[PDB]
Amino acid sequence: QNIQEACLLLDKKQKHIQILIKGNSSSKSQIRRSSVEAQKYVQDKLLPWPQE
Amino acid sequence: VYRELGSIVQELKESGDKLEERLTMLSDVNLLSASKPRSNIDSKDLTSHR
Repeated sequence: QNIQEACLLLDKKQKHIQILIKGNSSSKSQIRRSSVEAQKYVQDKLLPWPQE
Repeated sequence: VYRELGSIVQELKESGDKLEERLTMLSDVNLLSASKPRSNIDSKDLTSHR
């Protein structure tokens, strides 16, 4: 019975590893977007003010 | 940074617009001391007409 419960625990941990791998790939993609958003805000909104 | 720069431009612009309105007022020919008297009597000058 302990051997069966340990197999179910192994499967739950395996599902969580898959969720974490997918989450870290998404987070890496989101950091890249946030870098481009900050640069674009500086170019479109801040840099024009000295001429006015 | 954007919000503070916007306040400074708004204040400079309001001061600029109010200056241009005052300069246009102060340039009215009716306020100028050097207005040579008109040779013709103004139609509003009822006493000179009478």
